[PDB]
Amino acid sequence: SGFRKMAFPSGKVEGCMVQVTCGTTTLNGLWLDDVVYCPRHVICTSEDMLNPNYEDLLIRKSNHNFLVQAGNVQLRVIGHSMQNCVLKLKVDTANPKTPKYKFVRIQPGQTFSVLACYNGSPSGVYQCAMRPNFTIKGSFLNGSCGSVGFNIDYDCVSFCYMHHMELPTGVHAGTDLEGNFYGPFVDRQTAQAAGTDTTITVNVLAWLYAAVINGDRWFLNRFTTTLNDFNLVAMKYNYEPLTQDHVDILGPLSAQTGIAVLDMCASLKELLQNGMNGRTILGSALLEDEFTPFDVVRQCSGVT
Amino acid sequence: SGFRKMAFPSGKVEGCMVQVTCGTTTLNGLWLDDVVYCPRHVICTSEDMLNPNYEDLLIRKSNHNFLVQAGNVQLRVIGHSMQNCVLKLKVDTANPKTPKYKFVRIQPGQTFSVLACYNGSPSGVYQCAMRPNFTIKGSFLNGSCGSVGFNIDYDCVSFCYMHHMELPTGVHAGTDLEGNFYGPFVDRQTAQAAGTDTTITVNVLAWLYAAVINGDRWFLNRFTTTLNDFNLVAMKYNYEPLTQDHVDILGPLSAQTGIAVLDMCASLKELLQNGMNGRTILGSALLEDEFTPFDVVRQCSGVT
Ligand SMILES: Cc1ccncc1NC(=O)C[C@@]12CCC[C@@H]1C2
Ligand SMILES: Cc1ccncc1NC(=O)C[C@@]12CCC[C@@H]1C2
Repeated sequence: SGFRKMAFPSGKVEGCMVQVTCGTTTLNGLWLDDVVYCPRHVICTSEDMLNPNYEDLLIRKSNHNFLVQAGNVQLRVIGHSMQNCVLKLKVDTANPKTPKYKFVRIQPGQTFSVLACYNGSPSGVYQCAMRPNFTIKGSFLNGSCGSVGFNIDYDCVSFCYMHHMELPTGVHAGTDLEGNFYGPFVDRQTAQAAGTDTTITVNVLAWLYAAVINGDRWFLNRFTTTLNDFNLVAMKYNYEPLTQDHVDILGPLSAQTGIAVLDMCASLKELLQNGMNGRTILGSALLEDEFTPFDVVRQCSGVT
Repeated sequence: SGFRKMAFPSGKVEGCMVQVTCGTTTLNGLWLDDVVYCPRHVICTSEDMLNPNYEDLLIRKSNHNFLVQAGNVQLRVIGHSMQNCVLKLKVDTANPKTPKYKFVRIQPGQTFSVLACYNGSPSGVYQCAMRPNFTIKGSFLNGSCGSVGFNIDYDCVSFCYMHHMELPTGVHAGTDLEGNFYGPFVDRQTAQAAGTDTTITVNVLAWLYAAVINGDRWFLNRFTTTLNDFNLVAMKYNYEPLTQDHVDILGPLSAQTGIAVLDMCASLKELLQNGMNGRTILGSALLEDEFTPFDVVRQCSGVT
């Protein structure tokens, strides 16, 4: 028992972290096989940042200008290319620590662990969610660009995120491992509108099930609701509309606990309308939305 | 910017995790040099659990009865001994993945990362605090015993905790790496009183500084207080009494932000007396106490 915002063990990813320098800029790179991936803004200087001409800047760079260091050793760069907003530096040595891996594009509302790095060195690991508006509320300082987000299924690391930018609002933006930004963001030092965010309803429901499994039951009530009635409340409180697909994914939790998904929806409805009344659920005084139904099952059963 | 409940990267600890079996029981062990450490209750059966005679049970066990597996390989046990509530199994092979390490006894109120494991395999990593009453509110299921708590200073892992038990209340109890329980707990399946817990005041203050550094400022006010006046409020709200030693440790944060520690104490006093008024601080709707002043400085500066 007990429920925590658990991150995946970061070992397999730590062995992939390298430092990438180009001119004055140093950031993090991801070394997999004989390729190092990093944000393309490593080639910029402060004068470029407002609106960099990435193709033009990269043309002034040669393989020898990209300094790649895996802690103690220097990697020899034999090729460079820009794919979307990432640079792929072909090195002459395959990373001996390369785990089984996949590059995946996650959906908004899904969760992942971030291994925050500085100068190719890991400082910490935290679990977070891709917001419905494609931003992440992370912890990133200058130098952390290139730090990656990932999930682990047994021994295979699915890399889903690479950090690129902090918006003027202090929220974070990044790309998949093919360099495509999540959301409407561009890698420029400009004010950029992030979409209207919403709370990930399916995740809040999954977390309410985790609470029941672990003893916090005070919020359970004598009521039920419908998808339509619940979605009217979710609309008012800026929550993601719940669909039968979300009800379906909550099936194992509904089955384990015997609490019908719509009955849990009714508990959520009363919590949205009345608040917590100074009480807590799993150590939180708000409705947590960074645990997917998959995260709840995995943690509640001991999946390694 | 951004502030997260960050855990240390778990790589160095993952390479130390092994599986220990004795009879029907399987739990986790920590392999450092040529020694495997694990909770001594691995030698019990359900009939023993109410009040095991550990010395008597261990006498019925030989080196060959302790099955130690480091994932793929079986370790040869050449010695066994019980030190307090831990068993130390001498193996014929030193762990090639042994990092620089220390065994430390942490103080209540200090924080650390837990690498939750099952059958010698890591499932996740989370940051937590040793409560003033020596319990930890973790996430541990059956089989997680032997999972360890630790801190990392550059390349040296300081192991501070080994998980042993879940109290009837669902709170967790464990030992240092010499097998000494934190708190008054004994490794028996009995109801055991945990002391009256309190909120770690110095940590809440450190977290209020992290909030200011990262933009959340609404709670700052036109007031100041004294240690005596503040401690009267802390007494009423079951918070740890603040001392000049705590004020001293908050020095770097007071210096960085220009907010005198007693002025921050006055903001905390008003938050205790009035609540959050439906607002949040760093994504939380309560006063967070799992970040030490050291954690705040490390995270706010990018220490790897
Ligand atoms: C300073 C910082 C802190 C945390 N996370 C990211 C950053 N860096 C940036 O945002 C750099 C830029 C803006 C210009 C193009 C390139 C993305
Ligand atoms: C079942 C479980 C779940 C999570 N954390 C720990 C446990 N296990 C125990 O508490 C076992 C005992 C009680 C008897 C002696 C030995 C400590």
